[PDB]
Amino acid sequence: NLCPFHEVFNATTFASVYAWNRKRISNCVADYSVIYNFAPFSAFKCYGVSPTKLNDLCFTNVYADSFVIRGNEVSQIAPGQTGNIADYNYKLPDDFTGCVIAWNSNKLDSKPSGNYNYLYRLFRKSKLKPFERDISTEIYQAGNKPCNGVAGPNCYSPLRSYGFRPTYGVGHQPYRVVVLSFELLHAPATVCGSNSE
Amino acid sequence: DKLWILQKIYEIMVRLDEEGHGEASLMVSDLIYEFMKRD
Ligand code: NA
Repeated sequence: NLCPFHEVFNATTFASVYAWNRKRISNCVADYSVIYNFAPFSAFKCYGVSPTKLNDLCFTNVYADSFVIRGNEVSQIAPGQTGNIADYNYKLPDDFTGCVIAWNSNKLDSKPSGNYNYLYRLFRKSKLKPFERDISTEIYQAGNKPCNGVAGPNCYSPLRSYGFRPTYGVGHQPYRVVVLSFELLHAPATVCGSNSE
Repeated sequence: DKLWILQKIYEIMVRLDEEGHGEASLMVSDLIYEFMKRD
């Protein structure tokens, strides 16, 4: 009945960005304020619509993608961006019309000897397409010699852990990110802003 | 050429991490991305 945003934003742990999570939201009413005030946000940019305007609108589906990246990487979660995250982990299309929301999660995700559970992809043969999710573990081949599934010279594992610690500078602290996408098919719009109809 | 220096960078990123220099490791991570994206 009421859209379960709390459970997206307030989940105990989040996904790694390379293995980003997607939650489908359907058949419910949405006050998009329970969100606007969930936490103090470091980012809240909508592209097509705006929050207040959202409380009037109905969609077929909303998708909430969520993950953890570094503070300095948050700016990659925007249309037309390039970089390690946009290229190889999570890519927005240029014609994106939803919202990108980020906040500091240093208290939740940092650990004294470092949190090695959150990962990112460092090595890829090419850029992701919008909304692609690559969860492969192929050893990457850097040189002219084939790796034959063996880690070594010019043959590297593709993923790294972030190793978040509370004492890092804020740019290297973990941020939780929620990307809302608003889908309008030719179909009954089952996800409605709280001041519609 | 390109590859020897890539290997060394990778190794220092790894070595930085195991000696408690996580943040520095992360910054070398960024250099790898930059260097491999390139020419
Ligand atoms: Na940034």
